[PDB]
Amino acid sequence: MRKYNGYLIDLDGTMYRGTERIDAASGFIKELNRLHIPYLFVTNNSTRTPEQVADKLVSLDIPATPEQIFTSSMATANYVYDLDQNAMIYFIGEEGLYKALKEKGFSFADENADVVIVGLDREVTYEKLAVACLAVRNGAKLISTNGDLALPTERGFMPGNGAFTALISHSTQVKATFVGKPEPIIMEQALKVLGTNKNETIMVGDNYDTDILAGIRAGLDTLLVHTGVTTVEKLKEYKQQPTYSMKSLDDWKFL
Amino acid sequence: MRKYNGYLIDLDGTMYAASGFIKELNRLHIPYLFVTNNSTRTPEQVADKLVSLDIPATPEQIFTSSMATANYVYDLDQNAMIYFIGEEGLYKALKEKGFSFADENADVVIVGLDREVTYEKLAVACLAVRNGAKLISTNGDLALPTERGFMPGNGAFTALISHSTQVKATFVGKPEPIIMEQALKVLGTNKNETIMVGDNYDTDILAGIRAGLDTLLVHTGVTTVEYKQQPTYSMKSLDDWKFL
Repeated sequence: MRKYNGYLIDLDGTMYRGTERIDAASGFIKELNRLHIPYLFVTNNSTRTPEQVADKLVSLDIPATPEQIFTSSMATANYVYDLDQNAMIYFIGEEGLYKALKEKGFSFADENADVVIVGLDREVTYEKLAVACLAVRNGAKLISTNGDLALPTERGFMPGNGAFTALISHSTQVKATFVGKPEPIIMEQALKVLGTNKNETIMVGDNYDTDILAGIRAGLDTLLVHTGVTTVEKLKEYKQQPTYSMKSLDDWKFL
Repeated sequence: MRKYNGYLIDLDGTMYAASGFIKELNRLHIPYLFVTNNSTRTPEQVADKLVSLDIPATPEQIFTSSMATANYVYDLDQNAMIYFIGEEGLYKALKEKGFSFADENADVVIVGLDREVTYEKLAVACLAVRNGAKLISTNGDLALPTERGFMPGNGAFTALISHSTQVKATFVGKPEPIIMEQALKVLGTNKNETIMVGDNYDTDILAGIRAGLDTLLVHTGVTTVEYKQQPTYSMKSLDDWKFL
């Protein structure tokens, strides 16, 4: 008789920035656990495995198993698998994306691939990018895990997944299908794993333009936390708003 | 009293009737200069390839996007510390022009084709641009026709950097007038008596149009018989040119 019986919890934005937010997240998640409400954590990150992320969350007293971590790379592998499990895959990416594809038992190919998946590869080369262009020109579907153009690091803003997709898309004149937030495909793929009904599931996060917009577009109700007067006013001027805006996870009642 | 007393000539699918046309330019004593968006080869290498095809060319008759880019950057700042992505042709053009090189702290980032480019080389470019470096690209060609098919060209890599940093590049090569204005100076003829000859509307013809030069499109390369402004002349073969 709860309105919401499944929760999709964003891992990105500024959700866990600082001790107060970490503690609020710990409390919130522990309560979902006590109430036996199913949840999944959702992220665009492609530099950490589900095991690594779960291990980090548990270290922060936030209950999570690797099976509760759902990445855009997993979403992309799963989305492609359900459309064609016999597609030959060429991908650009790192271990998280390779693991996600391994899990689906794909065959892999280079210039004659059926599907080209572009993820972040911090060891990409001209040849890796060329093979993607040649396979697209041979008719492969072009799929991108994420659309980020730059990535914040300790050195500064480094090239992101989206910048490599743009290279391939410009060179081949073929548009990519993007999976990760703020696109909705990652959220439908998360709902598959969570198992709850769209109208009984809520996405919780604290970034609108990248993260919560994905839930809105996917048809899910959304809770945007860490809001303030100016941000609530700003969203009122946009086409779409979160279902609920609050200051803190501590304010949420389990409706 | 010829209408055209100087010729700018493409190599990106126009020279490789070409031998006959060039020879006639020599027999008629008419000055010419080959203008190429190639950023990887030296003029000696390009001239040798022409000579091997029985097309009269000296290295001094080759004007590449690397040469033009080095000249352009020298005009911006003779003492610029340069980070570049590229191969032999671009490196040699920049070194001959007297530049020193740098990485993240560079004053100017130049993007030329590098068929062994890596993430790190791209990242250094983005970091320097975000530090305030001017972003310059040798040429905007998005693909590169090869035996394997259409490989990514320099414009595709420039787009990557421009998208990541949110900074628009200044492009030197065709269809930009920068390479053309320099070529016109190297050739030493008046713009009113100079014609640009090429195969690709989107590079050669538009470069001529934007530079204020008459143009001859010969349908031996990219653009077929089948745009908002026509070339001054269009023909199937250089054999049809009447040396106006």
